[PDB]
Amino acid sequence: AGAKDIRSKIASVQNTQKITKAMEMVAASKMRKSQDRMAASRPYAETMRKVIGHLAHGNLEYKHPYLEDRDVKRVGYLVVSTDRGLAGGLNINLFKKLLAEMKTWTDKGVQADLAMIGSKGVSFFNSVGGNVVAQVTGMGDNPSLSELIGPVKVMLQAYDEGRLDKLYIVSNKFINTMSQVPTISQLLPLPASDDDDLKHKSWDYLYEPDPKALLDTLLRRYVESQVYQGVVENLASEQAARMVAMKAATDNGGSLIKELQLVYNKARQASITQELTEIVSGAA
Amino acid sequence: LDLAKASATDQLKKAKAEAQVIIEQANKRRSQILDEAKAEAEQERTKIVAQA
Amino acid sequence: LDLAKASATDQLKKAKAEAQVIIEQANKRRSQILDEAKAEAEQERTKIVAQA
Amino acid sequence: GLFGGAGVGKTVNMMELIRNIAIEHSGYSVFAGVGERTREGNDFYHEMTDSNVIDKVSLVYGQMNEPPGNRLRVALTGLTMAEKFRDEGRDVLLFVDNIYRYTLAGTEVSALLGRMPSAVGYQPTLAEEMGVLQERITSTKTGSITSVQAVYVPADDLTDPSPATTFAHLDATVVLSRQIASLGIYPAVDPLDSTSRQLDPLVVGQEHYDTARGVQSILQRYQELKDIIAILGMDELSEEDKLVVARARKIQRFLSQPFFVAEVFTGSPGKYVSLKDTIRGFKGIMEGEYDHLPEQAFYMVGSIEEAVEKAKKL
Amino acid sequence: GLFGGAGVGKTVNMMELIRNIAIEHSGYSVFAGVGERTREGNDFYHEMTDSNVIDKVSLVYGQMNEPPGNRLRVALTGLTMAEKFRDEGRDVLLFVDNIYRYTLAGTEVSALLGRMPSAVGYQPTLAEEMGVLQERITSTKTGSITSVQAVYVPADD
Amino acid sequence: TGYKAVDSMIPIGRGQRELIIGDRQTGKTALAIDAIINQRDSGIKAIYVAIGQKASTISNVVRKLEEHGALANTIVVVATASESAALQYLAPYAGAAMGEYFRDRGEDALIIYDDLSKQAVAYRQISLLLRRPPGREAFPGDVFYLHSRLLERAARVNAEYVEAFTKGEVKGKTGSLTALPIIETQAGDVSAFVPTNVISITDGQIFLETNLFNAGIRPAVNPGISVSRVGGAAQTKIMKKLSGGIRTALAQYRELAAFSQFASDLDDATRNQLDHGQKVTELLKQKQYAPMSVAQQSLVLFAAERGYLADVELSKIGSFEAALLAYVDRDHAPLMQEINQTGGYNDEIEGKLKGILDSFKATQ
Amino acid sequence: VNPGISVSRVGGAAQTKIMKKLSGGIRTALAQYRELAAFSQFASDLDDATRNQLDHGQKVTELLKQKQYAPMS
Ligand SMILES: Nc1ncnc2c1ncn2[C@@H]1O[C@H](COP(=O)(O)OP(=O)(O)OP(=O)(O)O)[C@@H](O)[C@H]1O
Ligand SMILES: Nc1ncnc2c1ncn2[C@@H]1O[C@H](COP(=O)(O)OP(=O)(O)O)[C@@H](O)[C@H]1O
Repeated sequence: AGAKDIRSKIASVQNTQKITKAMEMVAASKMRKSQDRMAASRPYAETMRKVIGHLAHGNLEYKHPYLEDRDVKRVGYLVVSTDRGLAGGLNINLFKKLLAEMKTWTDKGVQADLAMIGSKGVSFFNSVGGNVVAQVTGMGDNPSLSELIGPVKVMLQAYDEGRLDKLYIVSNKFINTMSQVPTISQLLPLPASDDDDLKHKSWDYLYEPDPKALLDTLLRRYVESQVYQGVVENLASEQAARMVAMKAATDNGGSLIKELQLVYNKARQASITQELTEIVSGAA
Repeated sequence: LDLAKASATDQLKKAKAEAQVIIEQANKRRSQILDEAKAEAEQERTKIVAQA
Repeated sequence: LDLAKASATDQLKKAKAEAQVIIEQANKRRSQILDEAKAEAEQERTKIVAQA
Repeated sequence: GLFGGAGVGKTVNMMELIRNIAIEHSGYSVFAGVGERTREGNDFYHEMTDSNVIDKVSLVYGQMNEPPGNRLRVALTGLTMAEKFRDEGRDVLLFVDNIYRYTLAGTEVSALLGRMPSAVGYQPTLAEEMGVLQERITSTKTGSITSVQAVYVPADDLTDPSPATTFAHLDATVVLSRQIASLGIYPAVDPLDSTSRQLDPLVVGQEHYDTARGVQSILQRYQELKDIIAILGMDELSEEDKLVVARARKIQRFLSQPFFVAEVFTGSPGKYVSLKDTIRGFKGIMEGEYDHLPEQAFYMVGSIEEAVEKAKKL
Repeated sequence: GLFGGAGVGKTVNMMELIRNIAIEHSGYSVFAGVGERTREGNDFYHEMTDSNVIDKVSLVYGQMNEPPGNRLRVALTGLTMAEKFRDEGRDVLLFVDNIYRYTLAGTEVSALLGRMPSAVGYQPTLAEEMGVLQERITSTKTGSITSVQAVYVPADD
Repeated sequence: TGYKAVDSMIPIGRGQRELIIGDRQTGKTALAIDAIINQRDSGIKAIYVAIGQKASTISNVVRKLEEHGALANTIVVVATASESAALQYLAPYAGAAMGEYFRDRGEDALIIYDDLSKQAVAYRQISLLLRRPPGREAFPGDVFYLHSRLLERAARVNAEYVEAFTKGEVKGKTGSLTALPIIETQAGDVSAFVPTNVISITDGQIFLETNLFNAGIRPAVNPGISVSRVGGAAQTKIMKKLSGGIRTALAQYRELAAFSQFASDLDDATRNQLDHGQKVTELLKQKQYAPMSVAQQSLVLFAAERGYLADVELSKIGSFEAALLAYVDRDHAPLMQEINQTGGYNDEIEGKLKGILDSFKATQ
Repeated sequence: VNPGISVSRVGGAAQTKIMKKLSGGIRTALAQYRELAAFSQFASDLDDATRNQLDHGQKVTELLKQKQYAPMS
């Protein structure tokens, strides 16, 4: 209505604000489960670095294969991407800062190697272009290291092969519930944890094998569970700002309701007006 | 391999040039057609406004 | 045999390609001219019928 | 025709109209005031005098206080006078404004006449007056009379036969609007509908013709974008939209231009602007060539280079 | 009430009504129409041969250019007819053309009155004329007073 | 009529009156002007009327009239800005006068009336001038009768005009009267009781969209909002044949349109519904001045019939390479003689349609 | 009918200890099974709150309907 329009319309704005309110709620529970779940993945990676040093004082006296990570041809890169929507703009935040870093590598001019995970930035860096030797996408909410395997030894070649010297590693996170940390790292650094590698393993740990093997695979474990945590927090951020935007969009329609209040209210008055007009006129 | 790719190559490029020529034949062919058209049209016009 | 064949096909192909590319370009020229010419004839009929 | 009610710059736009009017003036012509602010006539007339301009131009002057009999009265004076000039001066030219005064006067008269007012009150047949006069005018064999005029747009009522009926008689339609005012553009008017009947894509070429069509689109383009951009914010858009709105703020702004007469209304004069350049920059932003120049530099822009000189500085 | 668009075989099924209302039903099967296309009305004479059974119902037609009274006239004389058929016990069942012609017809009517007409100037009592209408059509004592109800769609309002 | 789509949407025949809503300052007079292309070309019996007319439009109009090849194929008397509100009402009455000398001649009479509002409010300033209570808008509601009497006349050729012309010295013959409506309003307002009842009488109703020529697409009109009852019945066997898919993209393209409503919602199939829908949408056009060949009927039936759906799919190659198929006509258009001669669906041709599409390869 | 949008001046004013007293909690609870149903679709996973309400109110809601020609004891 209004006249036939502003109210049918404005009502559509009710369907709007309502709809996106249900969005605020949906994406809210999403947020809560999102971070709540998103906190899990730390434990054994934490262990891995911890002990890694711990021996690695005395143990570090032997050898570091990946102390270069990959050898210097590329400074590699890594992409995660959206399986869903409404979360937030780390396509802009992360993909922006990402393109930026890319410019920094062009500044370097050294080679670089990226791999898409997630669907979106698979479609950004697809769109935006780049080198993704592997492209992964849209695992949904489930981070799975075994799912990561195909990608894991996907990259593990060139890095292991010494192709991509450093690398780039970008992971969103919820910095707070509020604050959401899009993160981007220089990957394929020697992650270089010497911490408990200060104190010679004071418990002299009989080592069934030699260390460097566990350096490779076990290291993959540490950084990997690290990845599960980081992408998880990316989900914390995700469903967080999801709820946020969901709410704000739930908000927008009110002003419209005001205007249509001026077509049905103002043009209400107008209808009244013509009513007077031809009421008189035909009434003569 | 040699025999095949050879024949294909020669026939291919020969065919190519032939085609190009054909395009030219149609080119100044229908194009010249256009020019003549221009002339005749011109005549008709002079006639028309003369009639005026 | 193999590398040969590859280059042979690839080549005679490409040669054909640019060949037609030009052919169409030129044909486009004969069109371009005969167009301009057509325009000229137009101008002529114009003046003629006019002062007539 | 010049639409807009007064206050619209219907006159104030008409000021620069006097600027570039003068720029192109070069003719045998006269003009006069009607329903006009008095001292406006005083000192404005004193600008004619200041211009020494009243030479070819006698002026009757109507004032906002005038009699309706006076208002519609000056009309037939226009008649007999034009009879003098256009014949006599095969050059006859004039401009005018605010006729919604006169037309309206006829409206009030109808019932005042005891005549049935028109539907919703006008002079019952008053269009008879309209196309009667619009009829009664011609650039003549007797002499070519170039002229232009305004009427109060009925508080910009379109269906107002002032505007409604008006659309008929006019060759090219104009609007002095709150729109570019709402846009704050130096123009402060609404062109977007205005039709130059003389614009033939033959005539225009597709320089002007094509560039124009691209306007019809891009108009519809960012214009369209207004909707969903409003909805979600503009986030949901493919970036190409941002290219449209890009050239919208930018190029659209570029239309806003220095015009010398600005000096009065906008204390600073702007710049005369040649059309070949308009095709030029038309390519440039069409190319988004610079793409660097702010919409601001584009806003109130000088020419492409002047706005590109901006683009250097601005 | 009859709602359906096109391809009815309405003339076909009318022949089934000939095969019914004339045949598989005895009761006197009459019908009338108004406001048609000229030679297409003549083509409903063609169809009148298609059914060929046209003999059941007098041919009486409006041809919409008929003035508003002309347009709106025929009905009650139609009751001077069912004043045979239903009244003739051979149940009056007569097919009913045009409501929009009738709806708008009563509009033009009360308009011509210049009277305070129905809303939007329509015939004020046109509905009361429907009370008289169904008031006419009843499975009767006399013979069932029946009518085929299909409407010139009053703009399919 | 000068658009291929002109026929394509709704062909017709003598006796018919179809409304076409119209757009101010859009061409829908100049578009309305753009009509006559095939008509002056038709050199067939028609009429047109105007009131309150503009001498410039008159003049330049005439310029077009000579520009129109025929200019004599039909006549019109002229009524200007002083033509009486009476006279305004009069011209519609007027046409029949000798219009018989076609319709009665059994010739197609055909007419065009426009600015009918002038006749209406003509009857208004009449009625208020009459001090007579009129219908709304101060004009009497006679428009029903006024356009009953007025609107009645159209008579498709039929020999119970058995007295038409010679009465009948046969002339026992078929009075053909084809009516030419002109429908336009600011916003195109149907709430006009005139547009209401009048709208009803229409044997066709065409909405013109200001949108296409607004964003500039030369042909502007509103399809399917344009609805005419006569239709492609008059589309001949091939025109009858090939005319189908229209509303499809009116659906499909527009249906494809719906996908945008969700940002990034599309599917490759739907992508094909913007290939046909949107790309085949890219196909159609009609100019500011468009004739239509109807040997162009073939030109139409190509895209499906030829691979022209795919062939030269680039709008660059559609316009360009298609025009280069107009070349291929320059190359080969021998049989089109027998075609526009024919104007009907025969697959025998359709072979020449495929091999035509080969010439289209040659025509690029 | 519209549920309490129909609003009577009298109401349970005439209702009895069973009727007034015992029968009380209707319409708002109704609004519940309504409102409890409400969010379910877009934002989902209504617990046995709404399940055990909206449905309980949808079940009882079902028990409501009284056909034409049905008086009530
Ligand atoms: N098919 C068309 N495509 C593009 N432009 C057209 C077409 N037909 C007419 N026009 C344009 O319309 C302009 C003339 O506008 P005109 O006054 O005829 O608009 P209008 O639509 O006729 O308004 P009205 O119908 O109320 O007169 C011309 O410049 C002409 O180029
Ligand atoms: N080109 C323009 N530049 C600046 N201001 C303008 C322009 N055109 C119109 N205006 C504004 O319109 C306002 C009204 O001036 P006036 O001419 O009296 O309006 P109107 O003619 O509608 O009465 C002025 O105050 C002026 O600022």
